[PDB]
Amino acid sequence: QDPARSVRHIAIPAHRGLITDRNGEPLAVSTPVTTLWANPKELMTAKERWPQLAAALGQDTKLFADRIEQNAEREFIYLVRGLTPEQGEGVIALKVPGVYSIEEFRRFYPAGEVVAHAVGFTDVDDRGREGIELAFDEWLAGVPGKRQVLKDRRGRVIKDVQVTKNAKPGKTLALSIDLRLQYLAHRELRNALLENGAKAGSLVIMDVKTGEILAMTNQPTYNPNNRRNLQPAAMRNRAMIDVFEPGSTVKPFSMSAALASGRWKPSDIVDVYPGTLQIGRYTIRDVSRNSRQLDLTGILIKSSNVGISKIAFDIGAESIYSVMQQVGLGQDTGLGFPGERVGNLPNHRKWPKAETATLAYGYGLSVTAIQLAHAYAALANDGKSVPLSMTRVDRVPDGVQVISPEVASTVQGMLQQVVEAQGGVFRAQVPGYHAAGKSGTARKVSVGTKGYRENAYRSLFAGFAPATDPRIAMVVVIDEPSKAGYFGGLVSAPVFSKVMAGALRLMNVPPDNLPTA
Ligand SMILES: CCN1CCN(C(=O)N[C@@H](C(=O)N[C@H](C=O)[C@@H]2N[C@@H](C(=O)O)C(C)(C)S2)c2ccccc2)C(=O)C1=O
Repeated sequence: QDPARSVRHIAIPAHRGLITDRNGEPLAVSTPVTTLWANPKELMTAKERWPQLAAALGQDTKLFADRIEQNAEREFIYLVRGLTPEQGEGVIALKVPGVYSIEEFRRFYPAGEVVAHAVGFTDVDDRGREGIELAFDEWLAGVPGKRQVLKDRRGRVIKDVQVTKNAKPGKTLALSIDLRLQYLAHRELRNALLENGAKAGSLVIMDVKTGEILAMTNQPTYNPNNRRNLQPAAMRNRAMIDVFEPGSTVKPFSMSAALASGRWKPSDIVDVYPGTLQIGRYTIRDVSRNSRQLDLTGILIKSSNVGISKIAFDIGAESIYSVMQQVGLGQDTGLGFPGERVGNLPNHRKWPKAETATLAYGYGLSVTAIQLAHAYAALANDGKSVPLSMTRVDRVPDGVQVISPEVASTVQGMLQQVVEAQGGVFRAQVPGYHAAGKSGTARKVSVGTKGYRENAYRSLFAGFAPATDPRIAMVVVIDEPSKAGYFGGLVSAPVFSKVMAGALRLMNVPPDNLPTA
């Protein structure tokens, strides 16, 4: 019986889709590689050639021979996967009986570490396993072909009969990322980390009008063309996977809920004296504690937790929750990246006072940098939230009006004062332009359950520009800066400034800090 001849089929590997940036610059490119395999049965008839073959494969001669001897019953084994076709011709030129070639693909990432987290990485079988390569793996993968052959009883192909199914190439994908901005962000976030002795950071830039992520960088990063180091922490796309309490950066949302309530206008006053406010066993405290009456703008400039808490008590937590929820804090982004973290927005039927206050000033909720950026985008886009995209958006979908345009425009103006006013976040200023935003500084949560860390902080800045017709929103998060100056306004705001200055000019956005006509 057995099988004198035997009809078998083999997979024809499909070319993986090119990934570009939004201008067509290549970011992931399928590279023809040569994979060498062998038929041990056929090898058994040319043992005299093995030691030269082992040498060519950088293998110990005995270990190589042991490997073939032990796999002698098999008909297929890899010798080496993915060599350059030039390396592959070297071994093919030995002309060893039983040694054969297949054309595979392997990705090359021309921008390397600069866009590694966003673009991602493929596994040994050319499948996506992080970032866009994973999120769009079915678009990018195409469909393998099917080639029909005849094989003898000891595994040797006797002829190519025909292609029963043609391989179908995967399709091109243009990201929303602009590599010019991505490089600028990458460089300035790296510099800031190093300058501050920080442990990690993220920086997201978004188009407020289109929902597009124009830049997304994290430190530490890695070189996805280096398939050896296997360093899982440097591979974390922190902007999408590492949640944090946003702190004072959510106060503009609390204020939006205050203005929409009917009960508050920007010139109304809150008494924040003496810088603390006792709520049962918890004490709300401000960092700076030499104020009494502050107007709502001043509450933001001084970043008074006490002031925002008194407003929260007056309007109720439900209104604040609703704004936060509607702008996307702790909510699914829709981006469909496996392993993206949603974080958490807490909810109550009856909010207690402490939960009410801490929510209003940014504790007891966990967000991602992408969420935070999208929320600022909505605010900047006169209160309209356009769906987030990591792919280039040619036709913009309808956004959802999540904050009224009048309230969002009032809040814009207040954030411009936060940047421009005396005692504000002057380091976030963008020469030539009107910029707007909000600093934060949060103690990190302690890892052994419990409470909060004494000496360890996260520094934040979130903002947009130009104030008079916003185009770009940005979030800068730096984890555990190490110098005496650790506040968001010191550490993160100058990154915002430098990156907004370049980004606006790369986008040919006209300077708006002009005379009055
Ligand atoms: C829920 C308990 N729990 C947890 C942690 N926690 C907290 O980490 N507090 C920080 C805070 O108050 N941050 C505010 C908004 O971020 C203000 N804005 C900063 C900014 O603008 O950079 C600021 C000007 C430095 S103070 C803080 C404290 C100390 C130093 C710096 C910042 C609380 O307060 C708090 O009760």
